[PDB]
Amino acid sequence: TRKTYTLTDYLKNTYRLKLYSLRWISDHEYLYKQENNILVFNAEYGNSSVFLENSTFDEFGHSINDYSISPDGQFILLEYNYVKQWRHSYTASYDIYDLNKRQLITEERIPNNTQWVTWSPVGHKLAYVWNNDIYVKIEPNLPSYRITWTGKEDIIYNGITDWVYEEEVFSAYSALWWSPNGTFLAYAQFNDTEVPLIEYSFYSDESLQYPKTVRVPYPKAGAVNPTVKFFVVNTDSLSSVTNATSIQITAPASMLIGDHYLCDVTWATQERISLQWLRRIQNYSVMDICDYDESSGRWNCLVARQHIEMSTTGWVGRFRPSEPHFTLDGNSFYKIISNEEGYRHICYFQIDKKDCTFITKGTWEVIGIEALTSDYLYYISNEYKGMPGGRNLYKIQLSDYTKVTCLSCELNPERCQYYSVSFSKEAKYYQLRCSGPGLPLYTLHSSVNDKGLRVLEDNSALDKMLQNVQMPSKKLDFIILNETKFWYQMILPPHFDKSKKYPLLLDVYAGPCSQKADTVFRLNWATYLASTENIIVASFDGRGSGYQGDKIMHAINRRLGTFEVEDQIEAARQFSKMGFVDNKRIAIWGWSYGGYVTSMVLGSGSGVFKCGIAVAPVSRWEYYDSVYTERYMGLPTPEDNLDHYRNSTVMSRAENFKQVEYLLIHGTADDNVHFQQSAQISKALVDVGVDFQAMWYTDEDHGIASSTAHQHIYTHMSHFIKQCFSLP
Amino acid sequence: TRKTYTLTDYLKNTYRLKLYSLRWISDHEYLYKQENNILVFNAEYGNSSVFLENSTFDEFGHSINDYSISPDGQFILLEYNYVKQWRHSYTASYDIYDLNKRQLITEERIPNNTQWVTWSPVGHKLAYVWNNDIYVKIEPNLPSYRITWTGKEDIIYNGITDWVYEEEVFSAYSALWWSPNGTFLAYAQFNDTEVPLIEYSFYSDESLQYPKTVRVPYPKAGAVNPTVKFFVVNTDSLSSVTNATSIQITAPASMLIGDHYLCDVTWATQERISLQWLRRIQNYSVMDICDYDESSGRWNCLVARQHIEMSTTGWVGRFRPSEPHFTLDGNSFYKIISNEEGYRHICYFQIDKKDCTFITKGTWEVIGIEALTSDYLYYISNEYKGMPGGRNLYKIQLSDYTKVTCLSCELNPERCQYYSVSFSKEAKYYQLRCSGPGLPLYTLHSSVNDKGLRVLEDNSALDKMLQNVQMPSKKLDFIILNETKFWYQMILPPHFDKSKKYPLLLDVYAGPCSQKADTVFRLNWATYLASTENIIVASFDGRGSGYQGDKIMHAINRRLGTFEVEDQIEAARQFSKMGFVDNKRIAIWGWSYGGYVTSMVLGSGSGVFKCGIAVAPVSRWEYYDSVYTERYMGLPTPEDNLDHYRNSTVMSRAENFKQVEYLLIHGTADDNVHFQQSAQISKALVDVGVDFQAMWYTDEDHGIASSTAHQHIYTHMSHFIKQCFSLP
Ligand SMILES: CN(C)C(=O)[C@@H]([C@H]1CC[C@H](c2cccc3ncnn32)CC1)[C@H](N)C(=O)N1CC[C@H](F)C1
Ligand SMILES: CN(C)C(=O)[C@@H]([C@H]1CC[C@H](c2cccc3ncnn32)CC1)[C@H](N)C(=O)N1CC[C@H](F)C1
Ligand SMILES: *[C@@H]1O[C@H](CO)[C@@H](O[C@@H]2O[C@H](CO)[C@@H](O)[C@H](O)[C@H]2NC(C)=O)[C@H](O)[C@H]1NC(C)=O
Ligand SMILES: *[C@@H]1O[C@H](CO)[C@@H](O[C@@H]2O[C@H](CO)[C@@H](O)[C@H](O)[C@H]2NC(C)=O)[C@H](O)[C@H]1NC(C)=O
Ligand SMILES: *[C@@H]1O[C@H](CO)[C@@H](O[C@@H]2O[C@H](CO)[C@@H](O)[C@H](O)[C@H]2NC(C)=O)[C@H](O)[C@H]1NC(C)=O
Ligand SMILES: *[C@@H]1O[C@H](CO)[C@@H](O[C@@H]2O[C@H](CO)[C@@H](O)[C@H](O)[C@H]2NC(C)=O)[C@H](O)[C@H]1NC(C)=O
Ligand SMILES: *[C@@H]1O[C@H](CO)[C@@H](O[C@@H]2O[C@H](CO)[C@@H](O)[C@H](O)[C@H]2NC(C)=O)[C@H](O)[C@H]1NC(C)=O
Ligand SMILES: *[C@@H]1O[C@H](CO)[C@@H](O[C@H]2O[C@H](CO)[C@@H](O)[C@H](O)[C@H]2NC(C)=O)[C@H](O)[C@H]1NC(C)=O
Ligand SMILES: *[C@@H]1O[C@H](CO)[C@@H](O[C@H]2O[C@H](CO)[C@@H](O)[C@H](O)[C@H]2NC(C)=O)[C@H](O)[C@H]1NC(C)=O
Ligand SMILES: *[C@H]1O[C@H](CO)[C@@H](O[C@@H]2O[C@H](CO)[C@@H](O)[C@H](O)[C@H]2NC(C)=O)[C@H](O)[C@H]1NC(C)=O
Ligand SMILES: *[C@H]1O[C@H](CO)[C@@H](O[C@@H]2O[C@H](CO)[C@@H](O)[C@H](O)[C@H]2NC(C)=O)[C@H](O)[C@H]1NC(C)=O
Ligand SMILES: *[C@@H]1O[C@H](CO)[C@@H](O)[C@H](O)[C@H]1NC(C)=O
Ligand SMILES: *[C@@H]1O[C@H](CO)[C@@H](O)[C@H](O)[C@H]1NC(C)=O
Ligand SMILES: *[C@@H]1O[C@H](CO)[C@@H](O)[C@H](O)[C@H]1NC(C)=O
Ligand SMILES: *[C@@H]1O[C@H](CO)[C@@H](O)[C@H](O)[C@H]1NC(C)=O
Ligand SMILES: *[C@@H]1O[C@H](CO)[C@@H](O)[C@H](O)[C@H]1NC(C)=O
Ligand SMILES: *[C@@H]1O[C@H](CO)[C@@H](O)[C@H](O)[C@H]1NC(C)=O
Ligand code: NA
Repeated sequence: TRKTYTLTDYLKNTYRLKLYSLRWISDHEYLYKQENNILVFNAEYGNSSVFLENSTFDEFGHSINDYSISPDGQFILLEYNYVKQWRHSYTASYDIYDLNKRQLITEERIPNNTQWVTWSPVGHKLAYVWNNDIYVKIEPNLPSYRITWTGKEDIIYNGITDWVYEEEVFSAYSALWWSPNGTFLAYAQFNDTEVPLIEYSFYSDESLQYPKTVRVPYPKAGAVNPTVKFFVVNTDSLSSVTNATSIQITAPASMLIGDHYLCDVTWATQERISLQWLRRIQNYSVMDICDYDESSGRWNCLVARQHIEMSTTGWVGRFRPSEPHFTLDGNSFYKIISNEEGYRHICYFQIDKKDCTFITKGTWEVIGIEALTSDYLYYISNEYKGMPGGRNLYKIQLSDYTKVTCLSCELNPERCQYYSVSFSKEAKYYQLRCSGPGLPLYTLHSSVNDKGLRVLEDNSALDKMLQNVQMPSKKLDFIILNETKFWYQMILPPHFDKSKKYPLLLDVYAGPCSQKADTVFRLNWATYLASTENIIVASFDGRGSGYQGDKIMHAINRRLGTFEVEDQIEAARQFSKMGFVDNKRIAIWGWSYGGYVTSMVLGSGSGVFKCGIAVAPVSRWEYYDSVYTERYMGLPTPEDNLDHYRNSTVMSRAENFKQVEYLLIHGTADDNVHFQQSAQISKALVDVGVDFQAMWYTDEDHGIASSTAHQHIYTHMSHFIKQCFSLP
Repeated sequence: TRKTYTLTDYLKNTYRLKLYSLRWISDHEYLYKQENNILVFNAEYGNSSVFLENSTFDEFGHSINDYSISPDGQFILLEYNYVKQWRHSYTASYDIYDLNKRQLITEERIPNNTQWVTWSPVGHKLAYVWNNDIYVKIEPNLPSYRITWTGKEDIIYNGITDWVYEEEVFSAYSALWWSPNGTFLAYAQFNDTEVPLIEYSFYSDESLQYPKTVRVPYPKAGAVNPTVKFFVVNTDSLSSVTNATSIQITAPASMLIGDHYLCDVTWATQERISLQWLRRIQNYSVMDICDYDESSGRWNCLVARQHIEMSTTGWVGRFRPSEPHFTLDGNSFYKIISNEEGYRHICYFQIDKKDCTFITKGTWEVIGIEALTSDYLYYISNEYKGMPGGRNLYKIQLSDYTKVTCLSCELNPERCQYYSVSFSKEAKYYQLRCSGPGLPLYTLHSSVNDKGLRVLEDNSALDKMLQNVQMPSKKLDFIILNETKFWYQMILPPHFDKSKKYPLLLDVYAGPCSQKADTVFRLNWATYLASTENIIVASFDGRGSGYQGDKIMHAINRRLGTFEVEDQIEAARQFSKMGFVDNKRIAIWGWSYGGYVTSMVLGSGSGVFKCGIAVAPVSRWEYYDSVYTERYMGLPTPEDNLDHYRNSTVMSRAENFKQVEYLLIHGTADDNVHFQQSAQISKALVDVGVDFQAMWYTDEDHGIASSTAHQHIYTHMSHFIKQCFSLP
């Protein structure tokens, strides 16, 4: 009898998914790491050579965390002493290796504790942030030019984001943008002077006698936000003037009237930069397009080139206003915008005309624009077979919009329905990344004729191994409610028999624009639960979910904690009605927004669920950050949406928890969803006399991803579920 | 057939013990609160009169927390707006009611947020502390004199103790000492300027958007300690035009050489005061005896009247050097000190003589000196029947030490073997409080011929109720380990049948000088476990325990976490050999020091225990405070006792928890044994891959005593124990 996929298999990663991560260095070559040495491949023929022998730095004295070759291939940036900070930020030491003369640079070295470093887009200039100020090096071995002098720990951030801009606005730590050929360096400056601090203890190693108090400028809903300023400096003048002037580009008067955010920066040409602002009440965005005035050294943004977006049935964009993709001459651009029917499609704009032209349409959505050439625009969408959970690459002829070719749909329709892509520098070649429903498949293609060049990685090794395992199957389908279809997926135990009653675990997330029913292949906790414990693990995308139009996505606008919670309960009822579910054993679990929904469901009094597990849950929206929360909830004030803020807390449903088995889990150093959120849930339960299970994870954050903690939480949750389902 | 003592009975206090808390106001009368009314009783005949009507303050407008009548009976201090701080500290608002003119005082009232207040010992002067400074009021309606002006929150403490002196040294917030007739007011001043701060989050009500960070000057082992100065001020010569002058009494030179503490202050006469200082290495104490010099208005402490105490086998005193008990003329005093055999007995000192004479002796110990007259010294000891866990009142004839009379031993030997006493002002009368093995019994007696005047409270009402309940019994016995007897107690289930095998729960504390095997009657969690769940709850006093001599108590000197832990395993090992114990179901639990020992035991790899519960445990001695920790462990430096500090942590034994079920509980706002201690335990268990159960209690301190948390924890622990013992 074949063995099953066990918890240890999952926690020990015995069945490794292979991938093929390459880095395009030009329009025909990419770097690939093999046997620890860096190889360089010729896309056209597939041949290669050793770019950097794995022995080059065997005596460097440190373990290199990552590397980075300058655009002109003359230098390599070595990163070490990596110290993670938030989701994207981290600190590290850096050294530069001169590839030509094959030597390490020992003078004018990048400072220790550098917060961020980036090569210019061309050549080998370097811009970095250290002690919250920006510095530029024209040559790797020469002295740096100081660009800002205002940097101040936890107060003024130049070139880097503060906590909330990192996590919610830019999804990146850097706040600097080189112009195309590297002449100009644009950057933002954040001022968190009056932003309140979240404070929590960090215990560290046992040797630390007194716990440390971590203090981070973090604006909770309705609190004082950081303010921001934008500047551009001409780096080509640095070696000619003692102190190059950073020219500020101010936000439009429509933004200065109140609190606002800088939500996008995209260079259009060597002398044209576009930037976008968003009002704190995120239903109005303004994009400015600014040209360099070579006679005044200033930047001017013609109001005739200003573009505005306004919210209709909800907020603006999926998670932020959409980014612009400029044609080469910088005189027009494309943005994904929801059309009159509520579906997000590509709209083509002339920089000085306010009305754009939709070039795609249909009851489906464009996921992203991937590349743009003089003749074609390439994008990913879920048009194929009307499956919102599928993803394919398409190419549209710019001179004839009726000519749309799907590049990935038919390659291997049964094995591949979820694609991501990576084009070479000028889109001459592209690597396709198939992630499901079958095993991941990586292929390389020629753009000139859209012909497959060769398979890069097919996971044949893993496929061989999995043949000796009773793997679970995955079903993706929909149910119709109120004449609209909602998708769901089920991870089904091996040899699934529909005449039997299986216990069911509802795996939920359900945040705004979320998607938990898709065609991606995953090896995770649910795999073990289905394969070894014979538990059906399901997920449902109800109101509030994404990629299916505004009608569904905006249903929870200003109403978090309502429909997305109820649809999850209704989903469970619908699943039991399918007849292969044991009504006495229906559980529910989620992490993050999933923890919030799980708790709301467990405290709803529905009686449908026997037990549930919430990991790092939000419990009351006033505890979460301003940018994310206010986008969907507005402000927590009586003149706006306070009533719903107070009506959507987990705490107010404490008494109903007497009807279920609850397990609450949270990392104590969670900088994102503060441990505070679960501390208030537990106290509310204690106050009404409800018994429950709990687990805190010392010094773990929102990912509870350290090796030991990861294994410990899934082991702990496994016992809770098996116990709840009376499983040996 | 009748009901058992249930968990709800314990949690809802269904069965309550009646008390008789009286307040002696002279040598002939005492105050007693009845029907919310304050009555005055004549000890001789038992007749009384109403002293204060319960309705007198029906329109006071504030809920009165407590009251304090001035010594002369003329005034009553009304305490309200009570806000708890640490174990003894709290702030409150006060009002003074004139009992002669039956009127509330409205002029010059005590400020709000007063930290401590106290009447002079005679008459009606007042001394209080506010904003860390001392104030004196000669009359309740007159303006107060400012005594100190250096008071500074968390830095300078005048008249009140800082965290460590409150908890570990004086067991009181107050640091003011009135002379016998109220003329002088002595006080200590603490300086915490360089004491590190423990920091932890306080979440508060749900409405608080950002958690608050509590910061408390708290010296952990080896850290910088607060410094102290001592002053005496004449309150009969205060001026409303000039600032009060405080006379300092510097510590002796042998103390000023290094870090030290003030550990006792005791007035001997109207013009003689004694002080005792202890070196930071708590093995050397120096008592000074100072006289007021009318000529220079200074206080002189003759070196000839200096008394030194040194420790050979361990530290000095049980928890601190013993207090002196001066005769009427203040020329000699009595103090409990360990004799040459290591047994604590009463020693008679001459103020200008180095050697003291022991007046009691034997293989037992004097627990405390209770009253002194020219003819007799009254004290409590565990001499009767050689039972270290029993307590009786004795009097010894000062003119003939061979004449010792037990005053409580034979009153009711079956019901009463544990007494406490309260003497009237000049020891003319005494109230005996019997607390076990039977129901509490309170009686009044006259000293002249030791007549038993009357029964004040006999709990006959509770006795009648308990007759309808299947109550457990208590067996107190001993086992012999290496020629030494060690005592234990077992709470046995109703109808105990020695032919059956019962599961056993070892209830442990085991800290230095602890005693968990005694004759006290208690209604607690163990009562329910034995009565309703038929679980035997045992406690054992092994090496390190108190009241049995230094040989036993000092066995763990400089070695906490060794013998006291080993002896608990040995006792369980023995209990498990008895015919009535189920060796497959032996558990262990403890709180505080008890949590540390339980964790050390569960991590010992002994295999004797199936499961255990640790509530707010200490996990590594460097996390606990200096005064308590260094007393038993010395300093955590390589030259002193660092290796043992490092070998005695719970964390180093994590791997051994693989074969036991462990439940770890801790309040997040524990200012005493910081949540840090458990946070480090949980991390070590996660690091070795050991699963366990946990529960944190939001905003609860070391007592986890709020009504809801109390009920929640015992409910959660009860489910854990039953589950471990397979009890329905
Ligand atoms: C799902 N996920 C990772 C998130 O929602 C987090 C981010 C992710 C990037 C988004 C985001 C921001 C800007 C561009 C962009 N393009 C795609 N996403 N995206 C903005 C939301 C969120 N901050 C969070 O941690 N919680 C935690 C509890 C509450 F549920 C929200
Ligand atoms: C039992 N108990 C309440 C204590 O031991 C606490 C105090 C009580 C007064 C004592 C004390 C001090 C001065 C005189 C005196 N006379 C009698 N006791 N006593 C000194 C010890 C201790 N600070 C503590 O909380 N922990 C917590 C974990 C570690 F176990 C010690
Ligand atoms: C991949 O192989 C090709 C062809 O073999 C290599 O092309 C070289 O190109 C240079 C520049 O035009 C010529 O001077 C050489 O003669 C070519 N070499 C050969 C063998 O034909 C190319 O360098 C290889 N690329 C890698 C990364 O190995
Ligand atoms: C960051 O913002 C703060 C405002 O919150 C600025 O601080 C003010 O600066 C002015 C001018 O120096 C002072 O008069 C105010 O008293 C300051 N207010 C506060 C609250 O500090 C600060 O200058 C800004 N810093 C930068 C670099 O822009
Ligand atoms: C480079 O120019 C900037 C911009 O003026 C200088 O920054 C100013 O410095 C002065 C004095 O230190 C401050 O009063 C101003 O508020 C600063 N303005 C800004 C925008 O920071 C900076 O000091 C100059 N650096 C050098 C070396 O001269
Ligand atoms: C990058 O683009 C910049 C901006 O267009 C170029 O700089 C200009 O170059 C022209 C000469 O063709 C000068 O007359 C202008 O004064 C320059 N403008 C500025 C702001 O410096 C620059 O030459 C380009 N760099 C490269 C390597 O092509
Ligand atoms: C409390 O005791 C003090 C000190 O013995 C008494 O004050 C002394 O009284 C005598 C006699 O009147 C004077 O000669 C001294 O000068 C006083 N000494 C001081 C320091 O004041 C005081 O009278 C007593 N108070 C009561 C109520 O008995
Ligand atoms: C207890 O009883 C005595 C009477 O035996 C009370 O009376 C004594 O004190 C009274 C006021 O203090 C006087 O009015 C009596 O004359 C006096 N009698 C004697 C014989 O001394 C006494 O007050 C009572 N005490 C209480 C608290 O009620
Ligand atoms: C309280 O103690 C501090 C020291 O812990 C006293 O200040 C001293 O220490 C300072 C360093 O913190 C030195 O810089 C000072 O010179 C030294 N003396 C003074 C007067 O500050 C402080 O005075 C003490 N306060 C009181 C009221 O005694
Ligand atoms: C301490 O605070 C209390 C409450 O503020 C003060 O008591 C009175 O409070 C009322 C309102 O509740 C005010 O109108 C009065 O002015 C306050 N004083 C009096 C005498 O009524 C109290 O005054 C404060 N303590 C002191 C010493 O002033
Ligand atoms: C009081 O206890 C201390 C600490 O144990 C003793 O001081 C020294 O302790 C070290 C161990 O840390 C020993 O090696 C020394 O022999 C001790 N003496 C000295 C002078 O350092 C101290 O001796 C004890 N005092 C008494 C009277 O027993
Ligand atoms: C590169 O280093 C690896 C060690 O990670 C070694 O196994 C391999 O043989 C080296 N590459 C070559 C081509 O030898
Ligand atoms: C970084 O710090 C290390 C350790 O202090 C030091 O030896 C090294 O020279 C530093 N590097 C730079 C570039 O300053
Ligand atoms: C802008 O947002 C506010 C608050 O959400 C709303 O009242 C207003 O109607 C919105 N305007 C538009 C054009 O959507
Ligand atoms: C005082 O109040 C209590 C209840 O608070 C009441 O029962 C009692 O009768 C009152 N005292 C008197 C003397 O009536
Ligand atoms: C008393 O001392 C304080 C603080 O030193 C001072 O401010 C005040 O003026 C003094 N009053 C007199 C009468 O000296
Ligand atoms: C005596 O018993 C103790 C425990 O009570 C043990 O540690 C010791 O080794 C035994 N022998 C001696 C000589 O103390
Ligand atoms: Na009697």
